[PDB]
Amino acid sequence: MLKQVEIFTDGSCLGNPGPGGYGAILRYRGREKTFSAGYTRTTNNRMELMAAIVALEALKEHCEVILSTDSQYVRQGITQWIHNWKKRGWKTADKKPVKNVDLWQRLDAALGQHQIKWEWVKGHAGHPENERCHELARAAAMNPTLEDTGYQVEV
Repeated sequence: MLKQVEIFTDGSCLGNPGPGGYGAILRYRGREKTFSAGYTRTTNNRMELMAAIVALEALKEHCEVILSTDSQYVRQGITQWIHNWKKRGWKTADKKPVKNVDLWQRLDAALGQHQIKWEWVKGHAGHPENERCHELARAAAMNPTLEDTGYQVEV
């Protein structure tokens, strides 16, 4: 409903696993809000997911969202993976929980509350806002404050 929320996201992690951070910009109404935070031990995939999640959760009103992100990971999950996962109860073929299910479920939840349009960005030139989320992410990764609880060498 809500006029037209514009969301930008990016995540960055210094090792696999390693320190990581996310950067998200929300242009909700004439305003702009910035979200950023760093984790001591996580992965790039997790930070790319977290980014979309934090931004979407900030919205308490059913909105018309335009989310811009360059993650192939988020792209594959939204365009191909998720409906097939739900159907299989979120398990791969060998009956194990899909990797990062904790995060995919959290994203799926927020996904249902809005009219989302996904803009798959190629890569930074011409996209200043994603360049900035990347700076924010890189920066948070340099000063991790939180722990990535759902992270697991296991699954």
